[PDB]
Amino acid sequence: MSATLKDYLNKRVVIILVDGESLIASLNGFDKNTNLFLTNVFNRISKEFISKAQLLRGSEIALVGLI
Amino acid sequence: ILPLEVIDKTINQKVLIVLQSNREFEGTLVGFDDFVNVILEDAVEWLIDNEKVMQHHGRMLLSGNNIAILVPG
Amino acid sequence: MLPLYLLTNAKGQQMQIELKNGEIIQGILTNVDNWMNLTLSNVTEYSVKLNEIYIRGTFIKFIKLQDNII
Amino acid sequence: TPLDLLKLNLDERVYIKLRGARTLVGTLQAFDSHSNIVLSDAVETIYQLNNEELSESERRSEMVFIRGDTVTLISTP
Amino acid sequence: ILDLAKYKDSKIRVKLMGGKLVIGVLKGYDQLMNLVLDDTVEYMNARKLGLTVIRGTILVSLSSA
Amino acid sequence: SVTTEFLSDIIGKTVNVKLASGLLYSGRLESIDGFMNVALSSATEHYESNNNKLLNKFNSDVFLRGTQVMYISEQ
Amino acid sequence: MLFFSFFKTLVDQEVVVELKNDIEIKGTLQSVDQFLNLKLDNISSTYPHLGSVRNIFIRGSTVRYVYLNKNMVDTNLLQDATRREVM
Repeated sequence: MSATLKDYLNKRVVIILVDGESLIASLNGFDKNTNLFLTNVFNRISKEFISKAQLLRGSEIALVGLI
Repeated sequence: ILPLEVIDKTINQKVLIVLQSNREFEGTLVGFDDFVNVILEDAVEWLIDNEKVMQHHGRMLLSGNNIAILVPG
Repeated sequence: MLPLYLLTNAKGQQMQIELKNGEIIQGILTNVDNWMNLTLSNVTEYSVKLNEIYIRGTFIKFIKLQDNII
Repeated sequence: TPLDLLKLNLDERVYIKLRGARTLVGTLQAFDSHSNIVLSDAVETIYQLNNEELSESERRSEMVFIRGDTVTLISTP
Repeated sequence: ILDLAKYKDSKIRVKLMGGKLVIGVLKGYDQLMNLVLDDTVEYMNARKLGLTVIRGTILVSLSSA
Repeated sequence: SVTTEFLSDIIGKTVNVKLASGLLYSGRLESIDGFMNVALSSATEHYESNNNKLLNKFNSDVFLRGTQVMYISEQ
Repeated sequence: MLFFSFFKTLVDQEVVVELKNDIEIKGTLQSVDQFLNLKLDNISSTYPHLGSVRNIFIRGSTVRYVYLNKNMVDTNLLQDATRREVM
């Protein structure tokens, strides 16, 4: 058996980065190294808008939760 | 000219090896490999920016993982 | 789609890259390999103008893409 | 060879050094080649500095998986 | 994706992982992106290393100078 | 290779293994592999240098992680 | 692959995951992969401020510890399996 981020696809998610920061976005693509393609990215500590569409590298990611 | 040919060239000469950190090694190049794990002889270890940490005597396997710059001389 | 496929299909677009040291690289994507190493042209580098710059994928944090990228 | 010499002391108490002033001591249930570790009856010791003074802290678990990347030195207490 | 051949005998700017800027004239290279640079100056202020090899492993960024 | 032959000539010798942290380990080298993992006996630790204040002494063999090892020097 | 097998042995089990970032997360091990990434269901504080999230996906290379119970593991098998592995 394997673990796929597939069940999160095209849905809103929370990302926690390794620097401890928080993001909210929509997961529209991922790879094996868990690089992510995210849409409507928002920071949470400031609720500030970040990006309409951004590519986030796996090595920055601690964690992804579904919301 | 190829980088690895320059390192083969400087074998049995003085070499400065600079890590990604503020630390270096002067010594006589004795060998290397494809990963550029270097073997030095009587290496003088420094912390820069300077402190002579040590004066080694003999052969030192210096791990390639953190090598940044090779300076012949 | 796949972040790599999406990236290659974005040559010619202007984008903004954050590096791991927090430095910002802004410019138009000229090429991508499979390691997400990048060449950009029309390069401006924040913390400086350049013609072309090569970025190592492992040193990338994230990439701000064009809003019109669909 | 050193990984096989580690096979030596399974089910025997060992002393692990992690990075970041951490220390673990436990029986060694299982390990591998990245030195990912399982310990039973572990106790972790972190050393911190608060207000410019050293303070240690303990933490106890019965079964614990340890990622290998942080591990510095495995020995015996 | 980057043909170093067009940077040869030119002044290039090379950012290393670890916070180490190196400026020099490209004199050679391989596919792993190991460089040979001459008239090399390193910044971390600044000092002049002569003829240097740069590992591609710790290369983070390359441009022109 | 020359590096691999270093690794059969110094076994049983007294070495200084430094780690990324700067922590220095001195011992008789029991064993060593390719990933630069190391086994040492009668190992003393010091920070940065052999002549600094002894931090620990190990009555047993010490396993040193390869990916942590900065160099392996001999005396 | 030893630890992939091991982790496959604790599916459906409650576990406590301590991040390298000092974030602790209790929840039910739903899934593991090769990189030792973990999918947890029914997560809870044993912890960061999150909204309403049931399932997560942790990246393996960002975990420090996974806390387990001794009931969850036949240590004999663990040792003998560890004796088998080649280094």
